[PDB]
Amino acid sequence: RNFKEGSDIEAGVSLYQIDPATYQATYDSAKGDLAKAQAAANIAQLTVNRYQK
Amino acid sequence: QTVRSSFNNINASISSINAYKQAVVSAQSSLDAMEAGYSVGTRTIVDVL
Repeated sequence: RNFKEGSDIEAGVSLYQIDPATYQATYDSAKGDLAKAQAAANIAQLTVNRYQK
Repeated sequence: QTVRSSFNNINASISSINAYKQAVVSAQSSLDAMEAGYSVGTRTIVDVL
Protein backbone atom coordinates (compact mmCIF):
# COMPACT_ATOMS: atom_id res chain seq x y z
CA ARG A 1 0.00 0.00 0.00
CA ASN A 2 1.28 3.46 -0.91
CA PHE A 3 -1.07 5.79 0.92
CA LYS A 4 -1.55 7.10 4.40
CA GLU A 5 -5.05 5.90 5.20
CA GLY A 6 -7.62 8.64 5.49
CA SER A 7 -5.50 11.20 3.68
CA ASP A 8 -6.32 13.22 0.58
CA ILE A 9 -5.09 11.48 -2.55
CA GLU A 10 -4.22 13.29 -5.75
CA ALA A 11 -5.39 11.89 -9.08
CA GLY A 12 -3.03 9.43 -10.71
CA VAL A 13 -1.30 8.50 -7.44
CA SER A 14 -0.22 4.96 -6.59
CA LEU A 15 -2.54 3.52 -4.00
CA TYR A 16 -1.37 -0.09 -3.93
CA GLN A 17 1.71 -1.45 -5.61
CA ILE A 18 0.26 -4.69 -6.91
CA ASP A 19 2.59 -7.60 -7.75
CA PRO A 20 3.80 -6.87 -11.30
CA ALA A 21 5.63 -10.14 -11.83
CA THR A 22 3.16 -11.53 -14.32
CA TYR A 23 2.59 -8.17 -15.97
CA GLN A 24 6.15 -6.95 -15.99
CA ALA A 25 6.81 -10.25 -17.76
CA THR A 26 4.20 -9.51 -20.42
CA TYR A 27 5.39 -5.91 -20.68
CA ASP A 28 8.84 -7.25 -21.41
CA SER A 29 7.36 -9.83 -23.77
CA ALA A 30 5.68 -7.01 -25.63
CA LYS A 31 8.76 -4.78 -25.57
CA GLY A 32 10.78 -7.82 -26.54
CA ASP A 33 8.45 -8.39 -29.45
CA LEU A 34 8.53 -4.68 -30.10
CA ALA A 35 12.21 -5.08 -30.88
CA LYS A 36 11.30 -8.02 -33.09
CA ALA A 37 9.17 -5.59 -35.05
CA GLN A 38 11.46 -2.57 -35.10
CA ALA A 39 14.59 -4.47 -35.89
CA ALA A 40 12.96 -5.95 -38.97
CA ALA A 41 11.41 -2.58 -39.71
CA ASN A 42 14.82 -1.06 -39.30
CA ILE A 43 16.05 -3.18 -42.17
CA ALA A 44 13.09 -2.93 -44.49
CA GLN A 45 13.45 0.80 -43.89
CA LEU A 46 17.15 0.61 -44.72
CA THR A 47 16.63 -1.54 -47.77
CA VAL A 48 14.44 1.15 -49.32
CA ASN A 49 17.01 3.83 -48.53
CA ARG A 50 19.45 1.55 -50.31
CA TYR A 51 16.99 1.27 -53.16
CA GLN A 52 15.97 4.93 -53.48
CA LYS A 53 19.61 5.66 -54.20
CA GLN B 1 35.23 -14.91 -103.54
CA THR B 2 38.03 -12.85 -101.96
CA VAL B 3 36.43 -9.46 -102.62
CA ARG B 4 33.02 -10.61 -101.46
CA SER B 5 34.67 -12.18 -98.42
CA SER B 6 36.06 -8.86 -97.23
CA PHE B 7 32.93 -6.94 -98.21
CA ASN B 8 30.91 -9.49 -96.28
CA ASN B 9 33.46 -9.39 -93.51
CA ILE B 10 33.25 -5.64 -93.09
CA ASN B 11 29.46 -5.71 -93.24
CA ALA B 12 29.66 -8.26 -90.47
CA SER B 13 32.29 -6.34 -88.57
CA ILE B 14 30.21 -3.17 -88.51
CA SER B 15 27.40 -5.18 -86.97
CA SER B 16 29.99 -6.92 -84.82
CA ILE B 17 30.98 -3.51 -83.48
CA ASN B 18 27.37 -2.44 -82.93
CA ALA B 19 26.99 -5.71 -81.08
CA TYR B 20 29.99 -5.20 -78.85
CA LYS B 21 29.46 -1.47 -78.65
CA GLN B 22 26.14 -2.34 -77.05
CA ALA B 23 27.92 -4.96 -74.96
CA VAL B 24 29.95 -2.12 -73.50
CA VAL B 25 26.73 -0.17 -72.86
CA SER B 26 25.40 -3.31 -71.19
CA ALA B 27 28.51 -3.79 -69.10
CA GLN B 28 28.97 -0.07 -68.41
CA SER B 29 25.41 -0.08 -67.16
CA SER B 30 26.09 -3.22 -65.17
CA LEU B 31 29.27 -1.73 -63.72
CA ASP B 32 27.46 1.44 -62.71
CA ALA B 33 24.73 -0.69 -61.23
CA MET B 34 27.53 -2.06 -59.08
CA GLU B 35 29.32 1.19 -58.20
CA ALA B 36 26.01 2.66 -57.18
CA GLY B 37 25.07 -0.75 -55.77
CA TYR B 38 28.25 -0.93 -53.72
CA SER B 39 28.31 2.69 -52.56
CA VAL B 40 24.99 2.06 -50.87
CA GLY B 41 25.88 -1.51 -49.97
CA THR B 42 23.59 -3.94 -51.78
CA ARG B 43 26.40 -5.50 -53.86
CA THR B 44 29.89 -6.20 -52.56
CA ILE B 45 33.30 -5.25 -53.86
CA VAL B 46 33.85 -8.59 -55.59
CA ASP B 47 30.52 -8.44 -57.36
CA VAL B 48 31.89 -5.06 -58.45
CA LEU B 49 35.21 -6.41 -59.68
